[PDB]
Parts: sequence; C-alpha cells; structure tokens
Amino acid sequence: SLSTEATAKIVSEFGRDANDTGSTEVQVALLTAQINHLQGHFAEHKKDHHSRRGLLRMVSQRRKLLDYLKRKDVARYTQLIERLGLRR
Amino acid sequence: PVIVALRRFKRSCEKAGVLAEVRRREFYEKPTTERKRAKASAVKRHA
Amino acid sequence: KFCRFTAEGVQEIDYKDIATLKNYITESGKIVPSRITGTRAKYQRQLARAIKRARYLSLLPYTDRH
Amino acid sequence: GVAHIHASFNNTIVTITDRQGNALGWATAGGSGFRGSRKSTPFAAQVAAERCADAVKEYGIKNLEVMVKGPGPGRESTIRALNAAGFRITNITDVTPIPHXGCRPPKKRRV
Amino acid sequence: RHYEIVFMVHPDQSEQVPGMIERYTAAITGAEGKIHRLEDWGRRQLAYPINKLHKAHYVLMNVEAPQEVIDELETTFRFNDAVIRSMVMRTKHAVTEASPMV
RNA sequence: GCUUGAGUCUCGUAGAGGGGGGUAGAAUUCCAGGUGUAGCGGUGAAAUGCGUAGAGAUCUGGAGGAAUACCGGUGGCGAAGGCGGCCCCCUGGACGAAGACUGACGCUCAGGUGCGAAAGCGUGGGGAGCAAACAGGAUUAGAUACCCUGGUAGUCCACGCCGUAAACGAUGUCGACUUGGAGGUUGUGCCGGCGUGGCUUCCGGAGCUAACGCGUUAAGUCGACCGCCUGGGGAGUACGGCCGCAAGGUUAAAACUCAAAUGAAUUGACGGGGG
Ligand SMILES: CN[C@@H]1[C@@H](O)[C@@H](O[C@@H]2[C@@H](O)[C@H](O[C@H]3O[C@H](CN)CC[C@H]3N)[C@@H](N)C[C@H]2N)OC[C@]1(C)O
Ligand SMILES: CN[C@@H]1[C@@H](O)[C@@H](O[C@@H]2[C@@H](O)[C@H](O[C@H]3O[C@H](CN)CC[C@H]3N)[C@@H](N)C[C@H]2N)OC[C@]1(C)O
Ligand SMILES: [K+]
Ligand SMILES: [K+]
Ligand SMILES: [K+]
Ligand SMILES: [K+]
Ligand SMILES: [K+]
Ligand SMILES: [K+]
Ligand SMILES: [Mg+2]
Ligand SMILES: [Mg+2]
Ligand SMILES: [Mg+2]
Ligand SMILES: [Mg+2]
Ligand SMILES: [Mg+2]
Ligand SMILES: [Mg+2]
Ligand SMILES: [Mg+2]
Ligand SMILES: [Mg+2]
Ligand SMILES: [Mg+2]
Ligand SMILES: [Mg+2]
Ligand SMILES: [Mg+2]
Ligand SMILES: [Mg+2]
Ligand SMILES: [Mg+2]
Ligand SMILES: [Mg+2]
Repeated sequence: SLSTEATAKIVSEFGRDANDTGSTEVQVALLTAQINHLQGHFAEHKKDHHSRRGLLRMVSQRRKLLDYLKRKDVARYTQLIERLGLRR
Repeated sequence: PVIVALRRFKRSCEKAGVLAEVRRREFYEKPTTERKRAKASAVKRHA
Repeated sequence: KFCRFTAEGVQEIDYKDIATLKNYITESGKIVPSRITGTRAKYQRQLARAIKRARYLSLLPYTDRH
Repeated sequence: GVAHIHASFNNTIVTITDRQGNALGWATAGGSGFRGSRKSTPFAAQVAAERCADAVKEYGIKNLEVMVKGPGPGRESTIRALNAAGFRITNITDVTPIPHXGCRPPKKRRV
Repeated sequence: RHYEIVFMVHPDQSEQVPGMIERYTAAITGAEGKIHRLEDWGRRQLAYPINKLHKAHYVLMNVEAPQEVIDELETTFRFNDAVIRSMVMRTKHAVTEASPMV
C-alpha cells in the first residue's frame, strides 16, 4: 500500500486543505498513485491473480469517481485527468 | 519413547501415539476422505 | 488448565525462552495440544511458531531420536 | 550389545548387534517354524527372540539395549523373551520411523 | 526496518567471533543503522547434530537498518563457512532488553 | 442542498489470502562401504518377486525428489476454485477505535471481460514415493476386476492451452425488518466481572414448507436487479455457429415413443447393517 508520507503529499496537492481527504480529486489521485505503483509489482508477479483483483477494484473505483466528477463538474474533471495523465 | 520398565515402555508408546501414527500412515487417505472423517468425529464429540 | 500467557499478559512467547517452551513439548519433542495445557488459541499459534523457530536454531529437538 | 526388533505385521526379525551396530546374530519368526497366520503372532516372535539369544551364545553378552521398530505382534513378547533368556535389559526404545508430513503411501486395499 | 539476527558459528572459530561482530556491525553503522541489542551467548550444546557437530557458538543481534544491507549480511552468512546457520527475522519494534539466555 | 447509503484519511489488530526467493528436520528410494547369515516379502491362504553372485536385518557415508508429523481446532484466510514446516522480499482484502473529510458518488447486471479443482494437451526440464496403461501371480464357472508382485504416462517445475466437477449450502447478488438458548474465533471500552463491534458452529420459537426440514448467517416478512424451469424418454444428443493443437467445451433442436417419470414421508419385508 501507499505510505503515510506519499498519501499526505497527494492529500495536500489535490485537497482543499491537509484534512480534505474525501474530495473526489484526492480519492482519484490516491487511486492513481497506487495503480501506478503496482504496475511494477505485476510486471514481475504476472501470476499474482489474488492481488490483481485488488488492483482492478482500484481501477473500477477510480472510473466510478471520475464519472461522478464529470457530470458534477466537467471543469474539475478536465483539470484532474490532465494533471494525473488519464485518457478519461 | 526412551526408557515394571516394560509397562513403562508400553505407556510411553501410548502417549507418543506410535502405533496410531503407523496405522494411519499405512495407506493413502484422499483429502476429501480426511475432511469427511474430521467432520464426522467433530460431530461425534459434539453429542 | 488455564492459559499462563494471558495470566502473565505476555505480548509474544519468544523462541529464545527455552525454559517456558519446554513446558509445552512432550518427551518426544512434540508440541502439546491447547486442550491439554489450556493455552488460549492466539497464544497456542504464537507458541507453535516459537517452538518451530527454536527447533530450527537447535535450541529444541524435533524428536527424541537425533 | 543392542537388540533390534523389526516387528512388522507379517513377521518379526530380531538382530542382536554390538553398540556400534555391527551384527552378531539374528533370528526371525518365519525361519523358526511358522508360516502364514502362525508367523505373525507374539509366540513366533518369542521363539525368534530365544533362538537369536541362542545364536549369540559365544559372544557372552550381558547387557542389552532394546530397539523396537514397527507396529507388529512381536513388540513386547520379544523383549520379555530376552529378559527370560537373562539379559540385563538396560533400555527399551521405540525407533519406529515416522515421516514428518514425506512420501505418498500406497492406495487403500478394497478387500 | 527492525531485524533480529541469530547466527551459529562452527565451535572451532570461537576466537573469530569478536572480529565477525565488529565487521558485521561496521556494515550496519556504515549504512546508518542502529545496533539495539548485541549478545554473545558463547558455545552452546546443540539439541541435535548439525554437520556432525554437537556444539556451536551463538550470537544475537537486534538491528535497525535498511533492507539492502541486511540482504548483504545474509549473503555474507551464506558463503562464510564458519557461519553454520543463521536466522534473520523482522521485529515490529527495537528490542534492547536482555534475552532469556543472558 | 443534506448525511444517515457509499467512499477517503489517521492508528492499530488477526489471518494455511496471493506472487517470488531461501532454508530446516523426519521419512522413503537408490548408490558406496562395514558387520552378519538364510531367509525376506507378501496373503484369507498362496504364488509371482527378491536372496548364498550374500538378501532381509543393522551401522556409516553419499545422492536425489516430493511432501511438511506434532501444533490442528464445526480453528483461520480467500470472490469462488482454493490456501498448512520455518525465514525474508513484493503485494491484496477484512476488522476495530477515535475523530475529520467527500456529499447519493448507490444496488443489480443481458452481451463483454477476468479468475477457475482434478484429469488432459503443447514445448522444455525433473522424477524419490505413488500410480491409469501394461506385465506377471492369484481368486473364480469365467475374472479383460477386486487381492498380490512389479510398473509407464502422469503426479513435480517453467511457460502456454483446456474451461469442466455432486465447481454443493445441490440455496444468485444487494438492502430492511422479525422471540430465544448454547459454543468458537477475532478487535475494542469502563471497573475475575460489566459493556460494545466483526466473522463463525450447534439447537430451537413464531412463521414458512408436500414433507423432510429452514428458522436473525431463513427456506420467515418485504423491496431492487439478474439467471433459470415448464411430463418421462429421445438428448445436453444431432445438425449449424463459435471456441479449442487435440480431448472436447459452448449454444442447442426434431421425428418417434410412453402414461407416466418424480419428491418427501408411512406400514411392512428384506440386508453378506447394528444391538
Ligand atoms: C506462494 N508463496 C508463499 C508466500 O506467500 C509465503 O506464504 C505466506 C505464509 O508465509 C504465511 O504463513 C506463515 O507465516 C506467518 C508469518 N508471516 C506465520 C504462519 C506461517 N504459516 C501466511 N499467513 C500467508 C502466506 N501467503 O511463504 C511461503 C510461500 C510458499 O513462499
Ligand atoms: C453467542 N455465544 C457467545 C459467543 O459467541 C462468544 O461471544 C463473544 C463475547 O464473549 C465477546 O465479549 C466478551 O468477551 C470478551 C473477551 N475478550 C471481553 C468482553 C466480553 N463482553 C465479544 N467481544 C464477541 C462475542 N462473539 O462468547 C460468549 C458466548 C456467550 O458463548
Ligand atoms: K555459511
Ligand atoms: K450496467
Ligand atoms: K514412473
Ligand atoms: K410429518
Ligand atoms: K456443437
Ligand atoms: K414427449
Ligand atoms: Mg498481508
Ligand atoms: Mg493438473
Ligand atoms: Mg505435461
Ligand atoms: Mg506400486
Ligand atoms: Mg497395483
Ligand atoms: Mg456444469
Ligand atoms: Mg469444492
Ligand atoms: Mg459440499
Ligand atoms: Mg448447480
Ligand atoms: Mg456483482
Ligand atoms: Mg470467511
Ligand atoms: Mg434449526
Ligand atoms: Mg421451498
Ligand atoms: Mg455436445
């Protein structure tokens, strides 16, 4: 999992404040960081199917949050995906 | 089971469970069969 | 009966504490079941791990015949 | 010396050895006038023990450590017969091999 | 990360252990680790024969260190023919109290 | 807009959860030697087999593979399949306590996609033990079996394929509600007790059910969405499609034919079931 220090930097970068942990932007940024981190794990551990199920949940959860944010506010959505390097 | 002394040897072999172990290891027991007997004995003591 | 590890409030069993561990093995060196010693389940698992680590380091025997 | 009792379900082998495992003499239930059902009995093992105790008359052994191996009928009666033959039975030790898992055993007999 | 390290030395190198302890802890301290506990139990009786031997010389070390330099130490144990056996274990915390042996 | 559903953060907890790497002890087999001598092995009884070219037994050394006794538990973990020595590395989920944060972001899901025991298939390794096939010995009226002696694929590893099982709780997922009793396991709060959570086993109330039974982990009382059934046989077969190296999987008829087939429970009778 992502460290306390890496988590706290993401929360500061994308949150309103240090305690805005629930923001859609923060959640998406945290999932993105962990998804990106795990690419190295699965490159080595191709048959770790059990852990990969957890990865796919992160992918699905991110998709659902991005979809929520898009219709709630496309301007926030558009910036977020640009900053994180997401196609959508 | 290192050891009237002969009765003491019998008792030490009962407690290590030597003969029970050997008898159980004579023939292969499928995992399905082993789980089945574990359940049946669990139910038994629970009665 | 009764769990001594809950009585003493120990966090871990410690593989180094051979004095204690020797109370939980038979003369054959086999781990004694919790039903006989009255150890609690959580401590029985810690105990089994401690004994196995001690056996590896040759602080306890695996068997009466090495 | 050491008395090694190989007590199987079908037969008993008694080998008397020195304390370094060099064999001095031996006898078996099967080579003592018992075949089939009769070979795998405590009495046949008793008779095997006596004839093995006879087979090492020359070496002049006084003390016997006893090593019992296997599940068979002639575990105890063999030991008694050595005591009856007049050995100082100093030790009785079970050395029956037990795997700590080991190899898959043969399939169950559907008899 | 916190590690507990036991190693057993061949009993005909009891005199080489003071060196070993110095050299192995130079590796830890040089990589900016702590030694939290270091105990030499001396020659003990083995519970079973290891490579014909009936005795061995034990050392305990509780260490805080990077993963990397503990990997280096295990490969040192691997090829050092004096070191007959070793365990490295993670601990949750630093341990400084005297062990039940000492 | 709101915070109660759903999420995020902080700190901890238990765990055979997964992937990778290393290592330990027991045992089997084989090889090399020492001692030793006529049997061993096997069965209901035998025989094949092994043994005087020295077996079996016993001791020492070596090799190699596979599996991890005890702990061990109606114990634990996992979506299911499944997962068990010890150690490390990488990693998934669950749970609890305090608060803070987002603000319905939810539930279900045809098609789709992924995972999926064992056997099997491909290439390359490995091979102790076990063991389809096979061979011999018995048994028998016969015995292509059961039993015995051997024994090849395979079982193991890497990578790929297959996609099925009584893959079962024969019980789809999610949410709410509705008397009790006795256990287990795992958090946590206040003073051996008294609370508060999670998971789980057994009994049983109302109710439900053809009955058997289920019974707050429902087969009760309701709501959302999906999958599926429509007499037995012919048939999960044929033909066509799709998938597969193949084995085959998957989707899936019709003619013809019968008046039943079926579930649960009841009384007997019967058993090479028990008392
Ligand atoms: C597939 N790889 C596995 C690897 O995942 C790991 O297995 C662990 C196993 O060590 C743990 O269990 C073991 O270690 C525990 C402490 N870490 C204590 C109990 C012990 N049985 C399990 N709780 C989880 C498995 N995935 O170690 C064994 C292995 C075979 O290499
Ligand atoms: C339903 N039967 C229950 C059985 O489930 C179990 O219940 C425990 C209960 O004893 C625990 O609680 C009790 O025991 C705790 C022990 N650390 C301390 C607090 C005390 N209230 C709960 N935290 C969890 C339940 N599942 O143990 C007690 C019982 C009565 O036999
Ligand atoms: K070494
Ligand atoms: K949908
Ligand atoms: K083979
Ligand atoms: K009825
Ligand atoms: K077809
Ligand atoms: K019809
Ligand atoms: Mg984990
Ligand atoms: Mg397979
Ligand atoms: Mg193959
Ligand atoms: Mg065979
Ligand atoms: Mg056969
Ligand atoms: Mg099916
Ligand atoms: Mg199953
Ligand atoms: Mg089932
Ligand atoms: Mg079904
Ligand atoms: Mg679903
Ligand atoms: Mg569970
Ligand atoms: Mg009930
Ligand atoms: Mg019904
Ligand atoms: Mg078909």
